[PDB]
Amino acid sequence: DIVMTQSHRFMSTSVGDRVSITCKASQSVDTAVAWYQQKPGQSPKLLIYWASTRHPGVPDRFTGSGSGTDFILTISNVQSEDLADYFCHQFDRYPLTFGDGTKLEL
Amino acid sequence: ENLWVTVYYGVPVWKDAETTLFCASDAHNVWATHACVPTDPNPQEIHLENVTEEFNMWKNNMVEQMHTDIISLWDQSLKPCVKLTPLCVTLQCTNVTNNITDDMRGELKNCSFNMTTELRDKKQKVYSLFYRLDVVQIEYRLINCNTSACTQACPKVSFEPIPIHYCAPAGFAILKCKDKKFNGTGPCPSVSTVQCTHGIKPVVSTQLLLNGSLAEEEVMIRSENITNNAKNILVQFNTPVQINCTRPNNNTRKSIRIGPGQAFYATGDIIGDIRQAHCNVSKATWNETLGKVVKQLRKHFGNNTIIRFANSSGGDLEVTTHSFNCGGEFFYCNTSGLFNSTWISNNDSITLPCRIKQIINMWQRIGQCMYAPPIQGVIRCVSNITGLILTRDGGSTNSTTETFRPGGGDMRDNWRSELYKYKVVKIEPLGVAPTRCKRRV
Amino acid sequence: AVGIGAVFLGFLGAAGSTMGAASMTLTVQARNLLSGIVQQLTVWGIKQLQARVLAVERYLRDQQLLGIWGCSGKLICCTNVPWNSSWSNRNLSEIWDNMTWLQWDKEISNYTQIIYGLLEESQNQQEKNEQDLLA
Amino acid sequence: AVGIGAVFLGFLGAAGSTMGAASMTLTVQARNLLSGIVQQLTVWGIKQLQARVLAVERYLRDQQLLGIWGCSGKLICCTNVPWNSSWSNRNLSEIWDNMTWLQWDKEISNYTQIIYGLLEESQNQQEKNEQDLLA
Amino acid sequence: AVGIGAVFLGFLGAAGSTMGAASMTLTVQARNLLSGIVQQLTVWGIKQLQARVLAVERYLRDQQLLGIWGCSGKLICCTNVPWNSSWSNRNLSEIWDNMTWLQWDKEISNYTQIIYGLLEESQNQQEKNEQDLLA
Amino acid sequence: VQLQESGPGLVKPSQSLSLTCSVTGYSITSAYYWNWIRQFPGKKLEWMGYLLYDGSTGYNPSLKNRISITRDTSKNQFFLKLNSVTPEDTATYYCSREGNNRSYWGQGTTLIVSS
Amino acid sequence: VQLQESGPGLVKPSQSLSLTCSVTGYSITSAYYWNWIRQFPGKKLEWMGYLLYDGSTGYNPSLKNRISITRDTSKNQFFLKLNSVTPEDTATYYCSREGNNRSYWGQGTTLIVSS
Amino acid sequence: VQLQESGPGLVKPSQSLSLTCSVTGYSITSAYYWNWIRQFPGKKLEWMGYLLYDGSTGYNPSLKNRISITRDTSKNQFFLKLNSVTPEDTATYYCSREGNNRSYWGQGTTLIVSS
Ligand SMILES: *[C@@H]1O[C@H](CO)[C@@H](O[C@@H]2O[C@H](CO)[C@@H](O[C@@H]3O[C@H](CO[C@H]4O[C@H](CO)[C@@H](O)[C@H](O)[C@@H]4O)[C@@H](O)[C@H](O[C@H]4O[C@H](CO)[C@@H](O)[C@H](O)[C@@H]4O)[C@@H]3O)[C@H](O)[C@H]2NC(C)=O)[C@H](O)[C@H]1NC(C)=O
Ligand SMILES: *[C@@H]1O[C@H](CO)[C@@H](O[C@@H]2O[C@H](CO)[C@@H](O[C@@H]3O[C@H](CO[C@H]4O[C@H](CO)[C@@H](O)[C@H](O[C@H]5O[C@H](CO)[C@@H](O)[C@H](O)[C@@H]5O)[C@@H]4O)[C@@H](O)[C@H](O)[C@@H]3O)[C@H](O)[C@H]2NC(C)=O)[C@H](O)[C@H]1NC(C)=O
Ligand SMILES: *[C@@H]1O[C@H](CO)[C@@H](O[C@@H]2O[C@H](CO)[C@@H](O[C@@H]3O[C@H](CO)[C@@H](O)[C@H](O[C@H]4O[C@H](CO)[C@@H](O)[C@H](O)[C@@H]4O)[C@@H]3O)[C@H](O)[C@H]2NC(C)=O)[C@H](O)[C@H]1NC(C)=O
Ligand SMILES: *[C@@H]1O[C@H](CO)[C@@H](O[C@@H]2O[C@H](CO)[C@@H](O[C@@H]3O[C@H](CO)[C@@H](O)[C@H](O)[C@@H]3O)[C@H](O)[C@H]2NC(C)=O)[C@H](O)[C@H]1NC(C)=O
Ligand SMILES: *[C@@H]1O[C@H](CO)[C@@H](O[C@@H]2O[C@H](CO)[C@@H](O)[C@H](O)[C@H]2NC(C)=O)[C@H](O)[C@H]1NC(C)=O
Ligand SMILES: *[C@@H]1O[C@H](CO)[C@@H](O[C@@H]2O[C@H](CO)[C@@H](O)[C@H](O)[C@H]2NC(C)=O)[C@H](O)[C@H]1NC(C)=O
Ligand SMILES: *[C@@H]1O[C@H](CO)[C@@H](O[C@@H]2O[C@H](CO)[C@@H](O)[C@H](O)[C@H]2NC(C)=O)[C@H](O)[C@H]1NC(C)=O
Ligand SMILES: *[C@@H]1O[C@H](CO)[C@@H](O[C@@H]2O[C@H](CO)[C@@H](O)[C@H](O)[C@H]2NC(C)=O)[C@H](O)[C@H]1NC(C)=O
Ligand SMILES: *[C@@H]1O[C@H](CO)[C@@H](O[C@@H]2O[C@H](CO)[C@@H](O)[C@H](O)[C@H]2NC(C)=O)[C@H](O)[C@H]1NC(C)=O
Ligand SMILES: *[C@@H]1O[C@H](CO)[C@@H](O)[C@H](O)[C@H]1NC(C)=O
Ligand SMILES: *[C@@H]1O[C@H](CO)[C@@H](O)[C@H](O)[C@H]1NC(C)=O
Ligand SMILES: *[C@@H]1O[C@H](CO)[C@@H](O)[C@H](O)[C@H]1NC(C)=O
Ligand SMILES: *[C@@H]1O[C@H](CO)[C@@H](O)[C@H](O)[C@H]1NC(C)=O
Ligand SMILES: *[C@@H]1O[C@H](CO)[C@@H](O)[C@H](O)[C@H]1NC(C)=O
Ligand SMILES: *[C@@H]1O[C@H](CO)[C@@H](O)[C@H](O)[C@H]1NC(C)=O
Ligand SMILES: *[C@@H]1O[C@H](CO)[C@@H](O)[C@H](O)[C@H]1NC(C)=O
Ligand SMILES: *[C@@H]1O[C@H](CO)[C@@H](O)[C@H](O)[C@H]1NC(C)=O
Ligand SMILES: *[C@@H]1O[C@H](CO)[C@@H](O)[C@H](O)[C@H]1NC(C)=O
Ligand SMILES: *[C@@H]1O[C@H](CO)[C@@H](O)[C@H](O)[C@H]1NC(C)=O
Ligand SMILES: *[C@@H]1O[C@H](CO)[C@@H](O)[C@H](O)[C@H]1NC(C)=O
Ligand SMILES: *[C@@H]1O[C@H](CO)[C@@H](O)[C@H](O)[C@H]1NC(C)=O
Ligand SMILES: *[C@@H]1O[C@H](CO)[C@@H](O)[C@H](O)[C@H]1NC(C)=O
Ligand SMILES: *[C@@H]1O[C@H](CO)[C@@H](O)[C@H](O)[C@H]1NC(C)=O
Ligand SMILES: *[C@@H]1O[C@H](CO)[C@@H](O)[C@H](O)[C@H]1NC(C)=O
Repeated sequence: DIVMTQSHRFMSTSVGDRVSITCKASQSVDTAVAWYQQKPGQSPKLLIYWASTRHPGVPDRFTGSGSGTDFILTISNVQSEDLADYFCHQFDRYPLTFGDGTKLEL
Repeated sequence: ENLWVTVYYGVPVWKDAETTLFCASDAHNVWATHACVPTDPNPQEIHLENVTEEFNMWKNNMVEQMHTDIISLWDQSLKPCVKLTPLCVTLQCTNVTNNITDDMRGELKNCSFNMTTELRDKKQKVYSLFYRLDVVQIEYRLINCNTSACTQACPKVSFEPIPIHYCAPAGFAILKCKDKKFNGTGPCPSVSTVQCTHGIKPVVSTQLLLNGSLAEEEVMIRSENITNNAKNILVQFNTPVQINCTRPNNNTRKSIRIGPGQAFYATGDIIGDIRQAHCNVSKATWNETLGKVVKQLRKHFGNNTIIRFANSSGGDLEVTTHSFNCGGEFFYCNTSGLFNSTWISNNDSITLPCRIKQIINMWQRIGQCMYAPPIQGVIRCVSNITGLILTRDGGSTNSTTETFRPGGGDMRDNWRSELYKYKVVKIEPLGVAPTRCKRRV
Repeated sequence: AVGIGAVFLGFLGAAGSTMGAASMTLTVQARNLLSGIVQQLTVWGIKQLQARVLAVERYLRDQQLLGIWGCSGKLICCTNVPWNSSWSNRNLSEIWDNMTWLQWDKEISNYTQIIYGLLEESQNQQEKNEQDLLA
Repeated sequence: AVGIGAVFLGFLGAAGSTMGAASMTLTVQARNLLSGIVQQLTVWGIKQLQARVLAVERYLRDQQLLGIWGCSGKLICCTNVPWNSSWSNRNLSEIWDNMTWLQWDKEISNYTQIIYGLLEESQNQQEKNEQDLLA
Repeated sequence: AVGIGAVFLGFLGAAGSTMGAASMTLTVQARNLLSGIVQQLTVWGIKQLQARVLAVERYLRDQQLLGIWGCSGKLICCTNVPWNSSWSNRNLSEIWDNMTWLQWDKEISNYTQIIYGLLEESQNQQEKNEQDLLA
Repeated sequence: VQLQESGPGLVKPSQSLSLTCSVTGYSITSAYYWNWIRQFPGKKLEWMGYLLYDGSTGYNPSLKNRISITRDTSKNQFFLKLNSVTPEDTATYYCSREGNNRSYWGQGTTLIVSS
Repeated sequence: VQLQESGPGLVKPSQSLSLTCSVTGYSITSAYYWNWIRQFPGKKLEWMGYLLYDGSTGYNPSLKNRISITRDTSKNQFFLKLNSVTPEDTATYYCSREGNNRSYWGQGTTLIVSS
Repeated sequence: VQLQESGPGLVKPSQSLSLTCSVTGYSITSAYYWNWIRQFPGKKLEWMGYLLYDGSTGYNPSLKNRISITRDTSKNQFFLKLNSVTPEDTATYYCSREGNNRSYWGQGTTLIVSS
């Protein structure tokens, strides 16, 4: 039971500001961490794999980093299309576990 | 100490070979006819890393197999129904004067003949409307009475394009790659493997490609040896141009029996006004996509050269005019109104007049006919222009004022725009390898 | 290594990997050598039958050639015949961990006829020696 | 036991016999998977060719799969794959000599895939273990 | 052993040879059972397909009985079945070197079905005896 | 691949909930993981369990023995059964496809657990 | 199955007796036992010998070496030869097929051994 | 098989001798051993060398590097070249077929080495 704890739930931001989301793992297991993006009325979409690399089609403004128990996702130069829910997860051993999720507000 | 040779079976080793292909279609017709095995629509696209495989067009036999494949499919659907042996009768044609325009004066002929009825000892007088491209003077006769007898096209079937998938038996594989800057023949750095392809439209054209696959990022000028002028230049679009082709005529179809159980459909009397069949493309997006093409035409030539566009060289009606298969009746369209451009260094529609032919000559063999029956109502078509075919001209002096012209006439180039990614390979599973063994006696 | 990170390589997936990485995936490659047309007019009447018997005869020729060498029924079989080093003067460290089977074939494609013919003469010799010793 | 009391067992004659009694009937079943049309135009020409290839490649499908498990050339073989208590909660005395093969396959028809996948993985596990001890 | 004494046996070249000399020649007579049509309409859509699938079925028929007897994949298989002396009253020295194999097959043509069926009756017993000693 | 959930949209408490996921475009006997995931009111996701192509079953321990997941390979469908339902199990139920950094979800269906 | 006996109805003493059994409706190379049985005057039966499906042989010892039994598998026929005949061997000769609790007899043929 | 020798019948000393053997009725690329043998005045035979179907060459060591033997597989011909000739090399040159306890010879041709 690896527990994935996210910092807070709702944070207000403005267009053009850097925003950073954080996730704290109960153990320091690996660097195999993924972020998913979920817009309202849509299914979640995989965004980052292995914590630092970008998926095809993902815009360059999305970056991620961290190791151990600390992993930071950074959004830079926020546009309207980044309104969504974001979730940290681990993909090392079963059971699968989800974050509580963070909702962005503009 | 010394390594001894072993045998490894089933290891992936490829070999460039050619084998027969196999159709696959999703859920009568003229291509499928409920004969192709309905494949499971799961393209196993396993991306392969650190694999560089050399592709080669213009030597690929898939486009030679595909051209041979649907020629036999065209003749298969024309055999079990009626032909038109008794239409070679001397005609009595006169000009149509019922609400005609000044430009189409003489296009339609009102012809009557003595075609036989269902009883072999009686005859009937049947009148019909024939276009001027299907009758010649002797008062008139059909244009193919000195050529072989012709079929009826049997209007229970349709000519609507249906996606068709080609893939090999067990022990073979199909390799495709998704490079955005992919040329004609070269090593491609993103080779993947798939069971077989996506939907391929068998739609027919001679000058402009319709309903093809769009380019990935930019317009690619994809052709072989370019100092030669005898080889065509294939252009693939990334942003399509919407083309509307229609005919507002109120055509009436008359069913006349030629014999026992053998019907024949001909054009009856017209209702309303006689107008041409016009094709519309917007002048904004066509000028936008012409500049995007000549921007990529300047990579293989000089920067200060002058690129000019001209119409076709003329001659036969198959190659010179635009030909396509929308609406069930064939359009042969004059296309001189799209190439009024001169490109040097540094209002929402275009009208195109068209001619409609009923006696249709398909691929360059002369012994086959095609008689499209008349269709009730008004034909309305919404298609996309997703390609071009250009043929260069010789006699260029000092590599200046070099122009591009359309042409071709070979129908194999239509499917090279769709099969430019796929190739067939043969799996060789048997192989050897040295490591540390000793066979236990 | 679970969920989306699990191994689901499938057919022809190890064609870009190394020597030792591709040696564990010989089962999945030979699985697709017979099936695929398991679910079912002149056209594609002769084409369908010529499609299968051409594929069957190649699979039987590989198994019969394996059965001549005495490696029938095995996926990784190894014999005890020596080979001359002039074909490749490379040690195991420089071959079995850093190169792909695709570029390996072109370097020994000159000598496949020689190295195959040395195997039936090798295999028949133990059977000759088995007949002398056990009688 | 002889004469009219002699038993020749026919073909498919062990359908109602028990699983223990059918352990010696394996030979007569396998010999009828290829023959039948040994003695000899669109109708009845393609109908034999479609059936002849289908009767061959299904036999090769069940024979190649035997060779992946290491059971090539044998009729009654047995591997080191541990079948577990969840699949069938019965002892060997409650399976062999009190019921037949026909409805035994119905309870295992859900678990046919899980059985087949572990056997081909276990054979490749012991191929590399043979490589370590031999070197 | 050279010049006129060299070996250029080819296919079926040991047909009139003695059985000791022809015992070395079983390798070359196996590969020409499936090949020959390796490289490529009513006529010959049946005349070619009917003979190609017949060569497959005759090859798998010979291999399958070689698998029922328990020693498939072996060119020279010698099992553990005693033979009756009534079929041939000739010793080892009067069989292997004085007469050609062609006329020998006619001598045992009548007694083929007795000896072809006794092999698998002692092989299912062999596999049953292997199961008892293993567990 | 396309996934489509189906089943009754109203289930009485303490009774059993059954849903069907109809899969098209891919074979359930070949690869990857086949999951059921639900979304509660308030946009929270909880993983219930999965399936494999070989028929192996795994479940979230928090659901105890309340879940059996089963399939029909002839119809290329797999099934959810949920015993002993409560109104706090009301949620939108998705059947989703995961692996090789691919992720496809059905459109989902709504179910309300009330009497 | 149908069995039909044929051959000469008169044989001279000390000469050889040959009979043919023509079999139709079943193949002699597949299964069961293929027998010759004769019935003497006075309704007495004596078994002479049998055949296995694989062409094995066996004979009643009372007939010593007087009997060879043979077959032709191309014509699906099997054959009786009886050496050194005597007039007390005069009888009606049947060819019969027996096994699996199925016994079938031919119609029989008559033979007289006299000079 | 038939073998026929051809070439110039007179060669000047120190120059090169070339002869052609034309083979018909059998292919030299799947085959036996093909030899050149000559007969001196006084009827003595000396073997010069052979060829194999795989292109390997063999020569009598006594002839040093004086002889190259070559072939044209399109025309099914093989060739003798003899450098640095002397009048003691005058002889009747045969091209020969030997193998499998079979031996076939051409008719031969005469050559004189003189000025
Ligand atoms: C296409 O080609 C590329 C590059 O050639 C392959 O990518 C890797 O290639 C290397 C070179 O052989 C493989 O070697 C591995 O090196 C590891 C340490 O090196 C660094 O690895 C990464 C950077 O690649 C760093 O994050 C890391 O900190 C190291 O600095 C070794 O640790 C590996 O050994 C074992 O590692 C773990 C231990 O459990 C296992 O998971 C591994 O499988 C391995 O057994 C190894 O020697 C490396 O494997 C390649 N990467 C991957 C992901 O495979 C591509 O793989 C190749 N494409 C394909 C399809 O093969
Ligand atoms: C390139 O591709 C495009 C689109 O893929 C092709 O455009 C289509 O062309 C076909 C024939 O070439 C047209 O089919 C004709 O449609 C006529 C009018 O259809 C109306 O009436 C129908 C009967 O009452 C009615 O069903 C239909 O509704 C829907 O039906 C279609 C299925 O039949 C469906 O796909 C459409 O979405 C449509 O909304 C219409 O109300 C009809 O009278 C003809 O008998 C014939 O069926 C298509 O309509 C064209 N598509 C569109 C969107 O207009 C184009 O031809 C291709 N290019 C070439 C060169 O072939
Ligand atoms: C001819 O050119 C035109 C453009 O000039 C091109 O337009 C296509 O129009 C159709 C119909 O409007 C589009 O089809 C749909 O568009 C929606 C967006 O409105 C997409 O989301 C759809 O894609 C998926 O939608 C669902 C979500 O996954 C799926 O359930 C569904 O099955 C689809 O997979 C759907 O495509 C189409 O998008 C455009 N094309 C483009 C590139 O925008 C038309 O395709 C051209 N015709 C031909 C024959 O090439
Ligand atoms: C047809 O019959 C003749 C016999 O009259 C065969 O001649 C035989 O040829 C073989 C060639 O291998 C001889 O075997 C050799 O024997 C010597 C010992 O003498 C041994 O050292 C060699 O290694 C080799 O085994 C054999 O002796 C000879 N027979 C006799 C009686 O001398 C001829 O080959 C037959 N044709 C065939 C088989 O095609
Ligand atoms: C081509 O014909 C269509 C047929 O109506 C024209 O109208 C468009 O139709 C599509 C749907 O088929 C709509 O999405 C567009 O909004 C319609 N356009 C307009 C302006 O209403 C279309 O305009 C024609 N295009 C050209 C270039 O002539
Ligand atoms: C194709 O374009 C032509 C010209 O742009 C269109 O012709 C017009 O038709 C309307 C009637 O619907 C007339 O009121 C206009 O006067 C015509 N234009 C001209 C310049 O005369 C034609 O309708 C278009 N066809 C389609 C299918 O879009
Ligand atoms: C292509 O354009 C040329 C003009 O460059 C056309 O040639 C004209 O042909 C007509 C009769 O066919 C003559 O009366 C004109 O004098 C020609 N023009 C010139 C400048 O000489 C040619 O017809 C066009 N072809 C098509 C198919 O439209
Ligand atoms: C295609 O259309 C163009 C113009 O719509 C035709 O070109 C005209 O040809 C006549 C013939 O003498 C000239 O008088 C005109 O000046 C030309 N117009 C233009 C704009 O060039 C052309 O002939 C047509 N082609 C066919 C085959 O009908
Ligand atoms: C069909 O089932 C019956 C069950 O009554 C079998 O009869 C048994 O046969 C075995 C030996 O064949 C005896 O040892 C038992 O005593 C029999 N009776 C029982 C079990 O009650 C019969 O053999 C079965 N048929 C076949 C062909 O196996
Ligand atoms: C009929 O049309 C043709 C076509 O140009 C023309 O030559 C002829 O003069 C016309 N006849 C009449 C009577 O209008
Ligand atoms: C064609 O001729 C027939 C003959 O009577 C006539 O009825 C018909 O109206 C004519 N068609 C036209 C368009 O004038
Ligand atoms: C058709 O036949 C009638 C018969 O009376 C004749 O008058 C008429 O001229 C014929 N027309 C043609 C075109 O042959
Ligand atoms: C048939 O007649 C037309 C009309 O002139 C001509 O163009 C064509 O070449 C002729 N074809 C043959 C095969 O004679
Ligand atoms: C791609 O185009 C041709 C096609 O083979 C090739 O010769 C050339 O080197 C490639 N690259 C460029 C930049 O044209
Ligand atoms: C074709 O390519 C060759 C280079 O392979 C070049 O020399 C030649 O000029 C090109 N054009 C023609 C017409 O041969
Ligand atoms: C054309 O006229 C016919 C004749 O009545 C009619 O049925 C048809 O609907 C008309 N078409 C249009 C588009 O008005
Ligand atoms: C088409 O584009 C060219 C490129 O600048 C421009 O000169 C020309 O005026 C444009 N034509 C129209 C009709 O807009
Ligand atoms: C033509 O211009 C482009 C930039 O638009 C430049 O990259 C290219 O090098 C130029 N061509 C030559 C031959 O200088
Ligand atoms: C194309 O249009 C321009 C615009 O006036 C005209 O000058 C030119 O002659 C036209 N060319 C053709 C071939 O119609
Ligand atoms: C060395 O290689 C040659 C290949 O030309 C081969 O004939 C020979 O047998 C080899 N020697 C050894 C000792 O393997
Ligand atoms: C073997 O032959 C091929 C083709 O003749 C040649 O490309 C290759 O270089 C040869 N191998 C070696 C080691 O030279
Ligand atoms: C099923 O078998 C596996 C090993 O094959 C074992 O680990 C597992 O515990 C078994 N299942 C149960 C419920 O015991
Ligand atoms: C074998 O059978 C044939 C015909 O069935 C017979 O002529 C021959 O004598 C028999 N041979 C022996 C040894 O019995
Ligand atoms: C096997 O599967 C079927 C359908 O999936 C199911 O009805 C049956 O209960 C299952 N059997 C067992 C023992 O679980």
